Amino acid sequence: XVLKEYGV
Amino acid sequence: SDLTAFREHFAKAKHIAIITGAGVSAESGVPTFRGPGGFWRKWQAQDLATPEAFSRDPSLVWEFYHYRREVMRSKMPNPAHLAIAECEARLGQQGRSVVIITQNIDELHHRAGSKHVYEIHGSLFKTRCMSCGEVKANHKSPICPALDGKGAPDPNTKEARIPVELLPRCERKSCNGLLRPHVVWFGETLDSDILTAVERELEKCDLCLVVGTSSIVYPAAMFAPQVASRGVPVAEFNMECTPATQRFKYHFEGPCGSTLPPALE
Ligand SMILES: [Zn+2]
Repeated sequence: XVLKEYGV
Repeated sequence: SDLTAFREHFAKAKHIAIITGAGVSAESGVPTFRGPGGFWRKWQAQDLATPEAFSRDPSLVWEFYHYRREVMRSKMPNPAHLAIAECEARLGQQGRSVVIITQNIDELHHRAGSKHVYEIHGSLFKTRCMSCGEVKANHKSPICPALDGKGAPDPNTKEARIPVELLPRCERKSCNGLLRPHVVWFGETLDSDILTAVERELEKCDLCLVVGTSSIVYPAAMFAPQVASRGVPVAEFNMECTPATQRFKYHFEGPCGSTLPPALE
């Protein structure tokens, strides 16, 4: 699932 | 980039998707708590908006989320929010869809009368139960008694250090689980069900608006490539400059509340 803000 | 060019597309468009970022909530005066000087006490959102923070100090995080639930009582939708809502309504009557896909959690779109909305980061006014997982709406002020008059933003303010049992609990009595905000923290993933839906909506759409953020950055960057690869026009309305030479197709620089309402009339 998609890390919110891709992580950074 | 031209307004008339945009309006000609707008006239013909049957399925419009509007992606909204922080800029539009900022124009209503809702603080982001990120970057330059947006501090709540000693901390920023980066620090408090995480699973770890909540696990470590659920009082402190709930003070943060309580303060933010209460500041919304005085912040109202700006004209961008309303222009969008009134557009959705007007177009709907004509059999023309308008969906909002928002990163914002303040429900300002809902408050302006938008109906077809996807809150991809959740909402300040929903709780999730840490035991049974139940998601429920919550606009109560204060959310629980223990937090009444708490959450003060001064670096001084003494921590409320509320016992976990007195923080918001799950009203289904067999459960009594600790509630958390139904929001997407840093280090968490998005809802696959919501993205699947959004994917379907962006595949339908024949005009896409980005408002208060840009296509190049999260979250628009997930989805704009899809719509753009179909030849669908993308119109940005935000406050960022465009290089002298490399003019963006439909980029309407300036605050959403000014730029958007004449675009959508
Ligand atoms: Zn529960």
